[PDB]
Amino acid sequence: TRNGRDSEAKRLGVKRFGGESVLAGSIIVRQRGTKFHAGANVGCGRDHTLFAKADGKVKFEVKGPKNRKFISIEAE
Amino acid sequence: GIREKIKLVSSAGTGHFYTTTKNKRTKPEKLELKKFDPVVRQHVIYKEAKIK
Amino acid sequence: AKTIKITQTRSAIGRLPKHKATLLGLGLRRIGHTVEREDTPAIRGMINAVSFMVKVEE
RNA sequence: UGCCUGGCGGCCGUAGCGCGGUGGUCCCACCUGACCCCAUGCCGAACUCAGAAGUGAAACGCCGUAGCGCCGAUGGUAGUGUGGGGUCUCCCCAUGCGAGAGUAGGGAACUGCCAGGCAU
RNA sequence: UCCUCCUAAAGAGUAACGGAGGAGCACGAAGGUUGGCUAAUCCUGGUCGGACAUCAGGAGGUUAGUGCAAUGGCAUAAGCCAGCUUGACUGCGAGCGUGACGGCGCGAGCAGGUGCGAAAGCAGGUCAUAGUGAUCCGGUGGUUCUGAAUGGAAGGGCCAUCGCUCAACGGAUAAAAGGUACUCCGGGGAUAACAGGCUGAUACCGCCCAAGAGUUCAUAUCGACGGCGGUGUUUGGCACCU
RNA sequence: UGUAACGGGGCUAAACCAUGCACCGAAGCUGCGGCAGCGACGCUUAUGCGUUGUUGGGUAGGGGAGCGUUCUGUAAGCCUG
RNA sequence: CCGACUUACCAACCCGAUGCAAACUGCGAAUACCGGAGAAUGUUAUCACGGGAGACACACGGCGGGUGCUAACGUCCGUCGUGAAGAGGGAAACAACCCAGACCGCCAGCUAAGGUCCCAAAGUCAUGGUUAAGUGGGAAACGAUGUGGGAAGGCCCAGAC
RNA sequence: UUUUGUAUAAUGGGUCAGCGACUUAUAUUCUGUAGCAAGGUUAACCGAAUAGGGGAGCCGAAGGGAAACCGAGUCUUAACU
Repeated sequence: TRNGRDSEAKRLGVKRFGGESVLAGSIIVRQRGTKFHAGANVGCGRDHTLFAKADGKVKFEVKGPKNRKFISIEAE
Repeated sequence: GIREKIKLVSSAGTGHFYTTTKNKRTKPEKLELKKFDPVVRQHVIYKEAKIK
Repeated sequence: AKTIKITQTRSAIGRLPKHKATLLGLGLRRIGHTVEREDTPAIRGMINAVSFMVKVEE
């Protein structure tokens, strides 16, 4: 046959969920596209990884006219 | 892999050099760029040279 | 303090890990063992979680 | 404090289309002219400047309208965690959660700050 | 060896000689910044012009495009066009992700200097994920770091970098194909051939419906298109016994 | 190869369905007595002793404590014609 | 050149109705997973470091599947239970199924799964039904005035079968 | 004994008695115990001698860096919040 190949898993997914206290610089989700968009206090890395810029609790919300999922770091 | 690698030697007289690749068949002219030279701590002109 | 009596009625040999952990949380150790616990929602949920194998009298 | 207009939001279709009507004192838009500021891989169409003769025609705003899009119960169905059972490819019982689709229905947005014009 | 989807049971991970496809590159602009723009497809009209070139208007709303496979993204466009340029910088890095480890990946911010923009700012390569090779040995450049009595030097170190389809891709060596019925040893029923076991695709023997062959008439005897079993019975499947 | 598709004998219930009350049934649970491990607690600890919970199936394996055998010191001692 | 009509022919796009998808999603659970707070229970059961390992052949059963014939006591994963490494009672016998975890002794008691006519311990127990096949005590498509219960329907003392 | 699993119709043993398998030397790490303690300890050898002498050496109380070198700090870097 010609179907024996496959690639190693990339271990994506949400790494820190909502209402979790995190330190600055910690990865929140590893994604391929921009499935979740960066909100307040969250930056977008080279491979679309959303990372916290300040210490606080993770906040998920749906915003915008396109109903996009935003991740922000609530103040703490 | 027709793209072969070269080195950019600094014009500041120091032995420092960057390294990169180029397609020598479609771009025969030499490469010249301004890059940071950490020995003199200034951005100087680097010129393409033979990788050897 | 409005306590209730819980009595284990069946064995814990083939039960789930979560079920065994629930039984340990209730403090039951063997068949027929009776303990007395406070009547709170947490204790009520643990009883409802393993209701097939425990009997609560009030 | 009432109406209308402009700018920035909250919210992201109960907020969007379509049909009919309506608006120029102010605002906004089309409009007039282009040596100059600036611009067209050609073109003052766009972008830009200097202005107010004309019109709300287009666009845009407001009002009305259920032809759509959209939201949407209650009840039932499917699925399922735990324990048990059968005729065991698949189901049933006790208990907990409970859709999607569809039905009655809802629906022509609501709201905050500032400025201008018209009345009190 | 590496990448994408499913298998994968709604966090991560997850196997088979499972189902499908790709990579061993490319780019001095196809990278960075500032400013601007919106496709695919179809209808109508128009000289050569045609189903399809370029032009004008309309419908449509991303079904298009991304240097390439697939998936996830993308209108503030990551897609397309133009001006200026090298942040495809040097030393670092709070804190995480993924690995048994070697390692791989994301990262605000600090110091020096740079590009675009009036500026807020953005820029440590490319929309992201494949585009790859540890160590030893050796080559080139820089640096008194070291230098076997001393001063040099050779050699070695450090920094930058080169040479392996080492493709059996964590690479036994710089270097390697066959025969044994002339054989031989240590083991395994962990594993095949015989026979036994489970199952019955295949084999054999029945049964359900009845278009038709039988001059007419399905069922005297056969019976197409299809369906349901029995036996263990041929060739098998598995590797449970030796 | 022989009944050989209730384990058998046999059963018109001694089968099946629904309801109810008994009883049998294990090294499960309870009673009585005994041994040992680990934690609370107190004694005046002989550094382990009352009470008190609770534990005690077990291969590869890990930990702890012992019995017995030959020889050396104790030992020209002690037992034995 | 334009064309002419209709022909048991096929047929794009759009509209209405109806299905299918692991590699389809304008919807969408239960579970599972991460984090915070609280009470009770558990011999710290949790984590870090150091000394010593063994193991890297797994098996079956339930649930979710790939592959095979929706074959196999087949094979490969996830998760739980048991065996491995686990005795006792039941399923005749029967590592893996059901009930249940053996420190030791007793000629004591209560129950679980499973049973209560005899082997063989316990109901020839009570009330109301069904079966006539030894069905119970092995199986399908299909065939049949077997038989018990329930709600309707068509013909009928203008006479039903 | 080996196994997922053996009464297994898988291996081994006819039986009895005797013998038969984690030892020894030298280094290294960890645990317990004894001595001394910022110190501990000697090896060959001398010695009539398991005493005593012998401190040659080793480990420790300081590390960072490849190194010169610096030092409770050091390395990177022109320099580090």
